[PDB]
Amino acid sequence: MKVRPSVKPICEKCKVIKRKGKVMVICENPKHKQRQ
Amino acid sequence: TKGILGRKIGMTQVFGENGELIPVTVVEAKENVVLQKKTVEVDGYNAIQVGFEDKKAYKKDAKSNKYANKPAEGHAKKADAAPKRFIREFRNVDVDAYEVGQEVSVDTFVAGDVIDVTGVSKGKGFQGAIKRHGQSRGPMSHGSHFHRAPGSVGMASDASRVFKGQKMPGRMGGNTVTVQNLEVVQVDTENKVILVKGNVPGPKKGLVEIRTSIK
Amino acid sequence: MRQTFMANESNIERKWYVIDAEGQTLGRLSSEVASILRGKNKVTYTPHVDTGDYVIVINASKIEFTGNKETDKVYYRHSNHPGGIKSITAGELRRTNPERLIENSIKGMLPSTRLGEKQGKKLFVYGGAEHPHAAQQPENYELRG
Amino acid sequence: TFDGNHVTVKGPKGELSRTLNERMTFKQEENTIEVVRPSDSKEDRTNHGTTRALLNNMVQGVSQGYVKVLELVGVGYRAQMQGKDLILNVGYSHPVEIKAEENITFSVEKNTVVKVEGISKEQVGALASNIRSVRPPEPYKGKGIRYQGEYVRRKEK
RNA sequence: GGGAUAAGUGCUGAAAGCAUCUAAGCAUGAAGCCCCCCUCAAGAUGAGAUUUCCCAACUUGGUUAUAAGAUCCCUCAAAG
RNA sequence: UUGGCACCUCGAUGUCGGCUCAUCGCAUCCUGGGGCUGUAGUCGGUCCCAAGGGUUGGGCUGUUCGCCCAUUAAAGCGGUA
RNA sequence: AUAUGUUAAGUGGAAAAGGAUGUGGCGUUGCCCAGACAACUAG
Ligand SMILES: [Mg+2]
Ligand SMILES: [Mg+2]
Ligand SMILES: [Mg+2]
Ligand SMILES: [Mg+2]
Ligand SMILES: [Mg+2]
Ligand SMILES: [Mg+2]
Ligand SMILES: [Mg+2]
Ligand SMILES: [Mg+2]
Ligand SMILES: [Mg+2]
Ligand SMILES: [Mg+2]
Ligand SMILES: [Mg+2]
Ligand SMILES: [Mg+2]
Ligand SMILES: [Mg+2]
Ligand SMILES: [Mg+2]
Ligand SMILES: [Mg+2]
Ligand SMILES: [Mg+2]
Ligand SMILES: [Mg+2]
Ligand SMILES: [Mg+2]
Ligand SMILES: [Mg+2]
Ligand SMILES: [Mg+2]
Ligand SMILES: [Mg+2]
Ligand SMILES: [Mg+2]
Ligand SMILES: [Mg+2]
Ligand SMILES: [Mg+2]
Ligand SMILES: [Mg+2]
Ligand SMILES: [Mg+2]
Ligand SMILES: [Mn+2]
Ligand SMILES: [Mn+2]
Ligand SMILES: [Mn+2]
Ligand SMILES: [Mn+2]
Ligand SMILES: [Mn+2]
Ligand SMILES: [Mn+2]
Ligand SMILES: [Mn+2]
Ligand SMILES: [Mn+2]
Ligand SMILES: [Mn+2]
Ligand SMILES: [Mn+2]
Ligand SMILES: [Mn+2]
Ligand SMILES: [Mn+2]
Ligand SMILES: [Mn+2]
Ligand SMILES: [Mn+2]
Ligand SMILES: [Mn+2]
Ligand SMILES: [Mn+2]
Ligand SMILES: [Mn+2]
Ligand SMILES: [Mn+2]
Ligand SMILES: [Mn+2]
Ligand SMILES: [Mn+2]
Ligand SMILES: [Mn+2]
Repeated sequence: MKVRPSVKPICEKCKVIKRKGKVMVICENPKHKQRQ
Repeated sequence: TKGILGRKIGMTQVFGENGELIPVTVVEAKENVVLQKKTVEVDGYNAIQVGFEDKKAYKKDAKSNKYANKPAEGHAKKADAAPKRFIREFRNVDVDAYEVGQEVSVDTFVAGDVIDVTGVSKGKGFQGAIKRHGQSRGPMSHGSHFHRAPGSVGMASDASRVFKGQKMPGRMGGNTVTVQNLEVVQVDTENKVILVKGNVPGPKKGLVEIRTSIK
Repeated sequence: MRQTFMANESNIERKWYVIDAEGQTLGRLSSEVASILRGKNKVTYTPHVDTGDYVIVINASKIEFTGNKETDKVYYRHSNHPGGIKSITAGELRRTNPERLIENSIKGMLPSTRLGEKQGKKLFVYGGAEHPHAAQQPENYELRG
Repeated sequence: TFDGNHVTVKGPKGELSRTLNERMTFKQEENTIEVVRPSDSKEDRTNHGTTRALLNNMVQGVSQGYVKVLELVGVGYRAQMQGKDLILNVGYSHPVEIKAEENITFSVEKNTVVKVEGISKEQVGALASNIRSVRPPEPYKGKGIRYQGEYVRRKEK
């Protein structure tokens, strides 16, 4: 997961969710994941 | 798991089947007898108390430790043994095989058995830092007035004490040391001697406790 | 110096009580017991002497925590050796030796003065449900409020 | 079939086996029930919806259990045993031990075709998550333990 | 070797008919965290345990020698 | 770090570099665990966890730096007057 | 202590641009049993 302060969906397949108390991207593309 | 007490007699060479030259320490274990069975029942934990070398007479009315005192008399007499001069526990024995009155004998250690050996470590006196922690000396020459002193002992005004770890001069020789993994090389049942591969920490005549290796 | 009772060692009696931690919050059982221990509960309270009663806290194991702190509340300790801090223990204290979790926790609510010290030595905490001290014949006591 | 025990809403299914916790503090309905959408009060609606979901997932597999299938897309493939699948998988230089009898878990052997064969989807999902854990689907020549019907993206050497 | 964990990988899962490692609940996972390994350690005043040893004369609580047991002193060293 | 300010010390708070001894932080040089990869393999890049331990001998210069010779798994960065 | 609500971060008990279906209130609106959101079947 790219680890960044900002979190937005990357592409129109992406979905945002909290998972440990942390907001995270779920784009399904292996090189498009995120977790603030 | 097994163990015996023994007096370190000293070092020799001995020869392997391959001509291999194996340094050996000669441990001697005449006369060890089990003296007490320590069960969880009474003692709270499991141990066999073995009494090493034999010592004199009775509550005989005299100066030395060589002669046993009434407390020892009664302790040995509960075990139908003559009074002994060294006594130690081994926890981590088989605690059930071992009935109280019996001898342990050298024959319990079989050749090629790998073992750990405890014993207190020779004895240097009050000693300087270079001898006791190996610390490099200061330069000689080049105008130095520093040779065998332990270094800076601390910080400036921040660590404004000397930290509790600090290492400096004093007594060297105490401290029990055990050394791990040494082969039994031979066992000489005729004189109760038992040969140990390598060197065990004693001075000489030091009591050492051999026990079955852990790990 | 008109009138003002001060309790002597002649003029004072010390009762024994048993407390069931099972079902209680750590801090609340702790503070209630501390006042019990200081005698701050009798009308004959007097500051320069140990006026308190004995407390045996029971089933220390069943003590509880409020927050998400079975894991989040660490106890530290330092060995006075360099870098020998010891973070260890959380509500792991309640797992092994909770007798100390309750003991030290209660004792941190008594004054650090030799009197307060003797006062702390009047507590007895057992994780199990069976004190040795039956001979002192403790009365069962219910947590107020 | 339609047989299940009850007490304190922690009751075993009568067929085969069960035992499970409830979150308690919730509205409950007999047989199939419903209302995954809302119940009781507040945003505890989520929790109760998970309760109905869990018990429903429980009853759904007790008569006809669901079983994940795992295919070994490589030149090596696991054999079989009465308590293990004997995963001599991929080409790591040793066979691995695996499997457990907990609840009910069947073996499988079909030349690179294996299956967990449990009851509830949680135990199956677990033992197969780990049966598939031993080697992974490396996305080139697609090799590796693979859940059946899994997307397996690839790329160019 | 065992236990718990991080980043991570997940399972089951609603909120949010789907989907989702997570909020309930589960599994996995590091030279690191705990136990294991080595030495110290009951002045742990919270002063622990086991085995053995000794055992009265006087008393207006105590008194005094003694016992088990040591030590002083003396010959010493593996100790200093 | 270079500074700004002039609050402690002018009836004195020794000062660069080295040497001796270290101790701590993590923004990790190596080693352990992973994600992405424009990751085939062998290597690597980059981020994430991790501070247990380790982290070299010389040529020139007072030097700290720096260049260089030769090795290393690596030749980490800072605090502690 | 009382009454009514909030907060689940030990926030309380250090910090910004920026970021998030975290929850609470107060409003305004467009599609809704003429069937809509979502899911599944047909280009
Ligand atoms: Mg970052
Ligand atoms: Mg996690
Ligand atoms: Mg000398
Ligand atoms: Mg709790
Ligand atoms: Mg205990
Ligand atoms: Mg103080
Ligand atoms: Mg567990
Ligand atoms: Mg003492
Ligand atoms: Mg006492
Ligand atoms: Mg003592
Ligand atoms: Mg003399
Ligand atoms: Mg030094
Ligand atoms: Mg970086
Ligand atoms: Mg480190
Ligand atoms: Mg160290
Ligand atoms: Mg160099
Ligand atoms: Mg070179
Ligand atoms: Mg490498
Ligand atoms: Mg350098
Ligand atoms: Mg440094
Ligand atoms: Mg604070
Ligand atoms: Mg600004
Ligand atoms: Mg803010
Ligand atoms: Mg809002
Ligand atoms: Mg709102
Ligand atoms: Mg309107
Ligand atoms: Mn040197
Ligand atoms: Mn001088
Ligand atoms: Mn000199
Ligand atoms: Mn100085
Ligand atoms: Mn584990
Ligand atoms: Mn679902
Ligand atoms: Mn004692
Ligand atoms: Mn009398
Ligand atoms: Mn005598
Ligand atoms: Mn001699
Ligand atoms: Mn400055
Ligand atoms: Mn000034
Ligand atoms: Mn001014
Ligand atoms: Mn002065
Ligand atoms: Mn001065
Ligand atoms: Mn870090
Ligand atoms: Mn790595
Ligand atoms: Mn370091
Ligand atoms: Mn309220
Ligand atoms: Mn805070
Ligand atoms: Mn903002």
